[PDB]
Amino acid sequence: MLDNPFIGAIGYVNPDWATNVISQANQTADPTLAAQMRKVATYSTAVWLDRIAAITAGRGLRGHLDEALRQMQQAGQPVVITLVIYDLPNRDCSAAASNGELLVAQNGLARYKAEFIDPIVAILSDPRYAGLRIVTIIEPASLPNLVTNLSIPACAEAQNAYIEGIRYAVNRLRTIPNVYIYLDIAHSGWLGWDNNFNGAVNLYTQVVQGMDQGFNSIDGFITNVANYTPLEEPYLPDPNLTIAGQPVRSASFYEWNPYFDELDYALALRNAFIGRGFPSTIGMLIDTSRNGWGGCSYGRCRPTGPSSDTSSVNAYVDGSRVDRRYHRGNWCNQAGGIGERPQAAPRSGIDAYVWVKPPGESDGVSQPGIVDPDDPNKKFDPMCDPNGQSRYNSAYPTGALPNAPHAGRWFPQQFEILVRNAYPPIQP
Ligand SMILES: OC[C@H]1O[C@@H](O[C@H]2[C@H](O)[C@@H](O)[C@H](O[C@H]3[C@H](O)[C@@H](O)[C@H](O[C@H]4[C@H](O)[C@@H](O)[C@H](O[C@H]5[C@H](O)[C@@H](O)[C@H](O[C@H]6[C@H](O)[C@@H](O)[C@H](O[C@H]7[C@H](O)[C@@H](O)[C@H](O)O[C@@H]7CO)O[C@@H]6CO)O[C@@H]5CO)O[C@@H]4CO)O[C@@H]3CO)O[C@@H]2CO)[C@H](O)[C@@H](O)[C@@H]1O
Ligand SMILES: [Mg+2]
Ligand SMILES: [Mg+2]
Repeated sequence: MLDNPFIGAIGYVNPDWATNVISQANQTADPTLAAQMRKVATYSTAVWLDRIAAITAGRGLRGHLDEALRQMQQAGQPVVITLVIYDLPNRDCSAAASNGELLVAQNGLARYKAEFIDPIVAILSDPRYAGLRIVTIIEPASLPNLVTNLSIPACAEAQNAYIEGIRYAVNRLRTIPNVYIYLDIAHSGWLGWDNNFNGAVNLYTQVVQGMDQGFNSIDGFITNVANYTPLEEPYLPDPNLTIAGQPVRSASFYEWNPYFDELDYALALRNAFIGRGFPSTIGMLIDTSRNGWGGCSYGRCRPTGPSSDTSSVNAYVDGSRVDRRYHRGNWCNQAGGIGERPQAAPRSGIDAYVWVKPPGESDGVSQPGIVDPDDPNKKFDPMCDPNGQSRYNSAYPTGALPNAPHAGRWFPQQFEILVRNAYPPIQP
């Protein structure tokens, strides 16, 4: 095992994702924007194993690991390909747009180990792929739900399936010696608050303390998967800066959460886990696929500096935050923009920026009454209603875009926004 699988290697370029990118660029009138989409098609996105069919459907997990070898020989350097292990029973328990095919009360935990994990680790140990670095991101939006959403019965039912299921997946993956294991730990707009933060460091510690190799079973964590939270709020650098006689962490957008951006958040988690037993070799990944926040949307443009308005912390922070979402929990089909491009070791503690959620794939269907044949449990969630209000705080619009298909399907109108709003902007 290396300490950074992303150093000294190039990123796998999933051709099935780029097919959707290029075939839309072929359909895009504007010549400048179409050139940008062709450039976006060259970057490294992750490969989501989101159902048991995904192991075999199309080129399959095999064909991706095979295609990765084609790109390793072709380039001379090694290739790091990013797989997302995403099919726990009772999946996405606190929402409805990504409910999985396995569920606990239908012998789901047993099906998870037997039909999904086992065949994956089988393919992953074929010695033909020992020359790749295989990063495996373990079940986004799983353990975080057990910290803030156990009052919800769907998660409460699934705690053991999550722990036993995540432990089983990581134990059987540590045997493959070129797979690097990253546990998802959500984002700062979820676990930033003090008791949410502290509750996650306590839950995650025992989850891995019970793994086969203990604190050595994982290589780090990943944050901001499939979300829009920025790398850095540059014009709100200090959450304790007193404006109008109040610290600006008290603004209604943050509600006393001290972690405004994912860089402050991820590094805080890394120091916390280190001081509780984890080796200093752990590193955090940050999904930067849709957190650039360039362009203009939601009635605002990207700030070029702190706002002249010192009247309130609310007027100050709202005018200084790169994140323009009406409410920080607005997680669905947001009109953001592509963020930092995938790059290795951008700063101490961060292993690499990655694109885990592929730009262009939807977060959820935007109207009720539609069934996806391939994901029969994905449903309409009010957070994606383009005319609705957030179900976490009713006072704010969801901000979700309309005409969105079920989560995972290609969203051509959000992709155009994500490209136009990219920061750093797409250079053709
Ligand atoms: O085959 C087709 C193709 O399939 C492809 O793959 C797809 C795959 O199929 C998809 O399913 C997959 O999807 C992802 C979506 O893209 C994500 O958007 C989505 O994840 C959501 C999840 O649904 C949602 O439940 C979750 O919610 C969080 C939210 O992020 C967070 O902001 C919020 O925070 C709360 C917090 O919890 C509270 O504690 C908090 O409290 C404070 C309070 O406000 C304050 O008043 C008080 O003072 O203090 C309190 C603190 O104590 O409030 C906050 C509210 O702001 O909490 C929510 C949970 O409750 O968010 C996630 C996203 O972050 O779901 C999935 C997984 O992420 O994507 C893949 C790829 O696209 C294949 O690729 C392709 O090949 C196929 O063709
Ligand atoms: Mg490391
Ligand atoms: Mg900061």
